[PDB]
Amino acid sequence: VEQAIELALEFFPAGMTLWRDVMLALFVLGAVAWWRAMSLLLVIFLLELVVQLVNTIGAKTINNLLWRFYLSIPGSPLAKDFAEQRAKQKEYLQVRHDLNATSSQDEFAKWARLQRKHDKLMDELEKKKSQLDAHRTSFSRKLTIYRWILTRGMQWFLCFWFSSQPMFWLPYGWFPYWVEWLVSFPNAPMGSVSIVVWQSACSGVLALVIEAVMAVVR
Amino acid sequence: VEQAIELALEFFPAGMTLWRDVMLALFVLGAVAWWRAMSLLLVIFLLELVVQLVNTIGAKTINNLLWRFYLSIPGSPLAKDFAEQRAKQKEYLQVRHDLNATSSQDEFAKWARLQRKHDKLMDELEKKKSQLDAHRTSFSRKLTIYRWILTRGMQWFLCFWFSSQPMFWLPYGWFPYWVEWLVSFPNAPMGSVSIVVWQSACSGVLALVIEAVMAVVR
Amino acid sequence: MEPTLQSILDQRSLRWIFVGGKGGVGKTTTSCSLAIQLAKVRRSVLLLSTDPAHNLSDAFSQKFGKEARLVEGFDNLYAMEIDPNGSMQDLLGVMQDLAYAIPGIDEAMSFAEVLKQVNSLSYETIVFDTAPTGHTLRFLQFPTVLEKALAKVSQLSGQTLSDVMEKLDSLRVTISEVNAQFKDERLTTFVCVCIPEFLSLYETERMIQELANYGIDTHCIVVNQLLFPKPGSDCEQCTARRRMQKKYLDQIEELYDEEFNVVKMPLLVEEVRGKERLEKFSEMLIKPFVPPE
Amino acid sequence: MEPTLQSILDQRSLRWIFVGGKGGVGKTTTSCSLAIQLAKVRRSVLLLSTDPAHNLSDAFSQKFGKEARLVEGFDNLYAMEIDPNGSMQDLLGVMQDLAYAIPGIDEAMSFAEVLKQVNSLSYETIVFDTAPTGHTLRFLQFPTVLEKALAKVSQLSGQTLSDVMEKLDSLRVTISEVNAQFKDERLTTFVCVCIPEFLSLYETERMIQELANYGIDTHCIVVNQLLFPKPGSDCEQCTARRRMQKKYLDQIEELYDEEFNVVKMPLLVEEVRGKERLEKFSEMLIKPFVPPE
Ligand SMILES: [Zn+2]
Repeated sequence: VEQAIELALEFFPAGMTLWRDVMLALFVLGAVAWWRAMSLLLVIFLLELVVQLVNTIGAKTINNLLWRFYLSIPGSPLAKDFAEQRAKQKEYLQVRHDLNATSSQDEFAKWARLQRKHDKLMDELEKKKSQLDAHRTSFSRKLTIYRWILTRGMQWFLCFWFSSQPMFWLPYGWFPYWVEWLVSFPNAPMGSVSIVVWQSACSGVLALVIEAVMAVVR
Repeated sequence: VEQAIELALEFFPAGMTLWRDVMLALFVLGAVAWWRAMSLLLVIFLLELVVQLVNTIGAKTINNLLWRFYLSIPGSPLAKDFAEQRAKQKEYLQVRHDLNATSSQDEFAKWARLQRKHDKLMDELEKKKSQLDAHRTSFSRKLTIYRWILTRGMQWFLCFWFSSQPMFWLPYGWFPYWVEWLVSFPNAPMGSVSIVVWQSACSGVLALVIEAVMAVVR
Repeated sequence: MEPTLQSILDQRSLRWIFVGGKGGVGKTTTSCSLAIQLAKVRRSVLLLSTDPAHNLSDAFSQKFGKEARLVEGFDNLYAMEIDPNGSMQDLLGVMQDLAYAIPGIDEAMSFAEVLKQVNSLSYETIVFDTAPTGHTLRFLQFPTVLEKALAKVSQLSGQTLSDVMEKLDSLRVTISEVNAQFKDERLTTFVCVCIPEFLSLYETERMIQELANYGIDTHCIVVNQLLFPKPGSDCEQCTARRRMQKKYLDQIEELYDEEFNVVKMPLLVEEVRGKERLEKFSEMLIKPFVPPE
Repeated sequence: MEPTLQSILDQRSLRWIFVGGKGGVGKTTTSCSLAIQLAKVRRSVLLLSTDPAHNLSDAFSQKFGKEARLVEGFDNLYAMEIDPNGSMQDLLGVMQDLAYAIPGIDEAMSFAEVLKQVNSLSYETIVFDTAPTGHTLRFLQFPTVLEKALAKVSQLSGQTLSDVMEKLDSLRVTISEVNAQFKDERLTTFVCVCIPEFLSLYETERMIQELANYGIDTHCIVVNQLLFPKPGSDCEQCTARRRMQKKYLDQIEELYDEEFNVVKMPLLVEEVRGKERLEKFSEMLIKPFVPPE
């Protein structure tokens, strides 16, 4: 299943660059074709920032935004118990200071009463850790797909609807028939373009601007 | 990935039988066609017992056969250390009896010498459990695929080779053109049959005989 | 509270009594004193020991073995100091590999068949004595160990295996009823002993909160060797020893005076043996000796 | 073997000495006796205590605090009984949540900065005394605790965090060099104490095999309060007490006579305080008193 322990035991026996350059040239002609010539280009424009956040994803740091999202609502039950958790933790550390400050000789009864309260609260401590960390990782697993539906639903709807409706027309005679084949499959009229290269390879358009930001901070 | 915890959180919001009967009828006509009429039918005959053992699989009990497979070879290093393991275990339980039989009062020095030998051997005990159980589960993971290659290589080779070469000819005029379509795809000449239904649905032929054995023992 | 054991006599619906602690305290003297003063108001009382120190022979100068009997001077004293290793003699190759799979098997089954022989008769009450505690308290774990072991034996199976399967099922249901009889608290009680120094008090409190984490209470705690001064005569080392003994004594007074009982028992000059001497030693568990202090 | 501590005097390349055990033994008397007899042949010796019993004040009737100094009657006696809770006073909200993430943080960092102040000076040798053992031996775990804590703090990050990151790195490298100085065995030694009864011997053997599981040997073991009979005068309780004391004494003779040393130290009538009285008590660790036995 891993294809790595199988590779750990396999030791016991004994075009794409020029492809990205032509996608660069078609992106140049697609960017030139807008100035001399609408709404679907802005739809691709928002999907570019969606793929950007997919790149500059903090899969935890999105939930770090969700933390202040739920550090916000005062009617939240869980942040209420989070505050009650820290309050019990404060009383916890207080008695622990009074414990380690005490002596095991002459307050042995007070010794035991402190010890009993110590392991009294010590058990209820991680009960909340079991509760809230379960809620937090389940809430994250919900909203990961909750965002993923809004991402890939627009990643496939654009190809479902507004496919026969031509987005724009290729200049007559520039591309051989076999290249034009791509257009024939999504139902768009021959001589017009579909909406694919804007889905996948348009992510490269901002990708160099991503490395531009890599030069900005660093 | 599991599609089960996702189903555990999905609770938070709000023809084939008649297909097997027609494969039974084509298996009846395939069994009748041999008496009045070769080698490939015996190839399917062995693949039927292979799929049978796939059904009556003990995925551990195959390795239970592998146990006496490696309880057989005297030149095996591991079964040698297995015997040395049981020998150390016997000396282990021997000193443990002498330990629990002793008293903690008047042989306290002998008490400690026994205790020291006790935890002496107790650590080397599970070192062999880490060694041999690792070897055993890795050997099982090798031979599962080692059998699986001999199974599915014959499950796809039959369709690779001896495809254009017709195995047998359908009676002229019994089946509509659209049914005959199946033959056209594997390269077999029109009017002859390919080798598919013998691969998958022939498993049903012996499956009723499997339930015949279900009436034999029970 | 009341400095005696009168409450154990007063219930009469009690059946099982557990008494323990650690070594160096002479628990056997406490056990025999409990049994003899219990026999004044009882019908059928059985003592049971499992400590490898064959001490009841020292208690009565009479050899005992693997069968109960009545000893002289009494009509109700029955006991049999047994060994767990006899069951290992019953094991004397696959069952020993099973003992490798789980480090403890045979002791629980031996204790099980012992308790079946216990419930064979119609005895009124029984009493106990045990080894150091980490080796004791596993008996509350024997039901789970038994279950895991039976499951595993069946795992290997996947001579007759069904016979040992049914035998382990009988041991399972029997140990479940006995541990279920444990938490009843109307027939199962527990007393612990200790002595005036630090570590004895330390592991005593550890035991108490241990049984607190299993839901079994107690109300009676005995101490030992509490030296009280002789009038007129004095040893100068004994004076300071009494002083330190009072120091821990009052600390236990600061703990347990609310809902437990304290039994004062002084050391005598001799290891008290013989029947009548043990009677006089046992008398103090009802009438507490008190000097002016 | 040799019934003294002459081998600790003879090496001189020793730097660190650990001495411990359990309560009820008077380890402070043993510690001060070790330090004073050490100072006869040494240059710069420092005592360090962390037990919440502020006992060195009782040892010398002079108040001490959070700074070393020389006490009267000596040119080399330096000590400072410190508290770990002062570092918690240094903590007095996120760092306390970090203390929730790992139950022990501040004690290791306090012990760390203490040892930095220790290696600030140019002292010849140091000595120690500790609390009960389960609270002691965590210092061999402080390097790992420190590493895990620093990793976790960085995990949350994913006021300046880099300052506490570099501070914890300095604590990391310092504690790694000190624990690395521990296993050198040419400057780090260990002696344990005990007394003639059961449980003291019990946890003593547990400690020895504990240090055996870390690869640090020992060769010297001291006992205490070994009562020897006075000629002519006798207490009858003291006779049997001597008998039982011999019983365990000979059992320790059956263990450690091969490669360890036994120090006989009798109890005196008073808690030995004052400088000159402590000198006489310390003298016996070289010249062993022996009656005809
Ligand atoms: Zn005396």
